[PDB]
Amino acid sequence: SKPSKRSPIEDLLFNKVTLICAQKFNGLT
Amino acid sequence: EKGIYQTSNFRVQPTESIVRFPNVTNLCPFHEVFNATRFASVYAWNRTRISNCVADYSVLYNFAPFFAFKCYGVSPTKLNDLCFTNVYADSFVIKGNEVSQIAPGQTGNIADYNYKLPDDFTGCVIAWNSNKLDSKHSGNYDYWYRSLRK
Amino acid sequence: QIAPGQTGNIADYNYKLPDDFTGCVIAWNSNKLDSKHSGNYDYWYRSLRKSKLKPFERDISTEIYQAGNKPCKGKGPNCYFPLESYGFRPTYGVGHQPYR
Amino acid sequence: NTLVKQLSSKFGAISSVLNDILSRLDPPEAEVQIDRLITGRLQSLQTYVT
Amino acid sequence: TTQSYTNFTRGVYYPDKVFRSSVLHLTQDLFLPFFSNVTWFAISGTNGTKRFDNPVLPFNDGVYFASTEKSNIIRGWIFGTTLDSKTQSLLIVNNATNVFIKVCEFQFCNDPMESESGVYSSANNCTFEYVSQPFLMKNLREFVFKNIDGYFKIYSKHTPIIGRDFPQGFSALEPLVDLPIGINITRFQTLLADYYVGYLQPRTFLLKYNENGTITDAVDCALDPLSETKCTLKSFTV
Amino acid sequence: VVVLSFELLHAPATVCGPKKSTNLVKNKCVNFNFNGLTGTGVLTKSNKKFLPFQQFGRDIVDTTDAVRDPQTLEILDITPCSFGGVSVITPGTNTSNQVA
Ligand SMILES: *[C@@H]1O[C@H](CO)[C@@H](O[C@@H]2O[C@H](CO)[C@@H](O)[C@H](O)[C@H]2NC(C)=O)[C@H](O)[C@H]1NC(C)=O
Ligand SMILES: *[C@@H]1O[C@H](CO)[C@@H](O)[C@H](O)[C@H]1NC(C)=O
Ligand SMILES: *[C@@H]1O[C@H](CO)[C@@H](O)[C@H](O)[C@H]1NC(C)=O
Ligand SMILES: *[C@@H]1O[C@H](CO)[C@@H](O)[C@H](O)[C@H]1NC(C)=O
Ligand SMILES: *[C@@H]1O[C@H](CO)[C@@H](O)[C@H](O)[C@H]1NC(C)=O
Repeated sequence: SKPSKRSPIEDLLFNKVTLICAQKFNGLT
Repeated sequence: EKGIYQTSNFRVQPTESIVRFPNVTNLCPFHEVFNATRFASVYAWNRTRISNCVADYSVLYNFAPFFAFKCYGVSPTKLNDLCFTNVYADSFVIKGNEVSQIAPGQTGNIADYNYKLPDDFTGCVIAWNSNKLDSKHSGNYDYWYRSLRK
Repeated sequence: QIAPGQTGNIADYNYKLPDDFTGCVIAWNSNKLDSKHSGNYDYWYRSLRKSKLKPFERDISTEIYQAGNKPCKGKGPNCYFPLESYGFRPTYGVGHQPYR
Repeated sequence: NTLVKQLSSKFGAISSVLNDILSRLDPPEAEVQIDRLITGRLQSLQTYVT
Repeated sequence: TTQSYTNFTRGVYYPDKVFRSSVLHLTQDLFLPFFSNVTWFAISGTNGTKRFDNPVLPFNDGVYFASTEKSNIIRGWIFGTTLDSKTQSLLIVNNATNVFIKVCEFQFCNDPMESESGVYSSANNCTFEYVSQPFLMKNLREFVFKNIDGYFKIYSKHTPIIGRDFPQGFSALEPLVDLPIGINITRFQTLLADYYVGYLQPRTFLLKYNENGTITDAVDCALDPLSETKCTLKSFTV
Repeated sequence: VVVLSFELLHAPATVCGPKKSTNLVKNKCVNFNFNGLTGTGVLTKSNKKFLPFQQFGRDIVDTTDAVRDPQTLEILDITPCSFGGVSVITPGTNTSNQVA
């Protein structure tokens, strides 16, 4: 049922860990 | 060889240069010195201080045709970069054979007995004919100058 | 002003050395040859110019340059000719003496 | 975050902005100030990569 | 007379004119240290309300000034090198219509129920003049007066309170005026016609900015081991 | 005659130089100079609310990302102009000279 067929545990792991170059765009990509 | 290689960097170049600085919002009061009902005598110059203001130098060239417009410290085209600190505007009526004596490096009775400028001088001396305003057929005897000094 | 990276009336309009410069600048003070009371042929300066001189660029052309808001020709006190040559008398000091 | 922050340092230079160095100073002094900034930024990149 | 020194956490001002949103900014500037000894002068402090004597306090790299005066007894501030009419001094006077900031060689006229007389009615060699709406017009009327590289910088905040002279909350002062005065400003005399004076020192502060560019809190990095930890971590939560 | 004497002092003023502005162009990659702040970027209408006192905005790092227009007092965001690396996909020159 998820937009990405991840397990409940995988979905938790992805939610618990945290083309517009919003950060440090000073020659660094 | 077959593969993907990083060779350079794309950059989008600017197409215009935008210089936004505040509404100018002031004129240094230079016009009011040149444009006056009466000017001072040569012996006693009338000094007006101009400071804490922004100066439009086009008002000098647009005031009148000039007898002499010579800037010594700063080229006449380089006057627009700034007026450090404050500037003094000395306003007086002088004769045509006396105007040529008010400059760095000059000598003569008007420079020596009425008012001298330094030889190491930063500034500009501007002169124009005022025969239309100062001369009279009865004779203008209101202006004075010193001919003899100790 | 005869040095790399300098500014002034000479470095800006008469003679300029490049910032990357190899060589020697020799200044010889000889008043007995180049200083006369009536004036000295060897002096010349640029007054006004449209732009700054490039290294070793030799600008030997003249036309009236107007500092005001209107065209004019020859009106020295109102507008200036590129030549503003000044002379030198033996009575003037070291900063004004001619140097070769 | 540190590497970008290093762009604000002077490393002995008059200012961290190359345009201010070029606008305020003559060419050879500006070149000295730029080399001071180049040394600082290049050292910062070498630190980041190491 | 002059009252016992008090302990304040006030005197924080925006160090520059840069907008910051939801960040903690660690900056080194001249600030009133938290819990520093601030002298409380109790109208006229040591002197009485009808006495012409004045502390004429020295100013060390800028001061924090505050006073709650419903009657506007304090009218202005004079800053200068010698305060003797022999050199230039900066006269700031609020006449309830406009505030006049002048730099002149002012003569001292023995300026002051609620008696009034002319104040600095005689001066010469004037070099600077500025006029704006009044600085002050039950408000605490907090000010910071700083003098750096010839520029005389005034910051202020006006918040009301009745029950206590100082609210318990935190607010930062905003720049009010920044003038190219040039005066040395070694020392200063308060002009009356009840105030607190503290002194700024070089300190590093961690300033908490809101979503909008306003400072909502601050940590004095040398006040306490916990404050120092907050500053080294750049967080208000450790 | 009016003599304009320019006094050279240490005082902080030195104020009279006029400043010539240009028109404001938004949503394009331009060079800019706002009250002495210079850079290159794309200026767009901002939703940031600067205090009447504030003139510039910054990121968690010191990169400037907003300015107050000195004449309109509008707050504009500064977006860096597009930049990025380029990679070339090659089948190999012993197969084809076509690349992506
Ligand atoms: C920041 O400033 C704004 C405007 O002054 C404050 O007002 C709120 O702005 C948001 C914007 O989406 C609105 O949705 C709210 O309804 C506004 N509130 C009110 C009472 O008008 C905003 O509150 C300020 N932020 C902080 C943290 O103080
Ligand atoms: C590219 O821009 C368009 C709008 O111009 C947007 O819809 C699209 O999503 C963008 N590309 C990506 C990868 O998001
Ligand atoms: C600190 O200030 C509080 C009031 O905010 C006061 O009650 C307390 O006694 C003060 N402490 C000292 C040491 O002055
Ligand atoms: C403060 O005033 C004294 C008066 O004698 C003066 O000598 C001193 O130079 C002043 N301060 C500064 C920073 O000049
Ligand atoms: C500048 O002048 C324009 C009108 O020409 C006005 O709309 C604008 O608000 C002015 N800005 C300032 C800062 O005075």
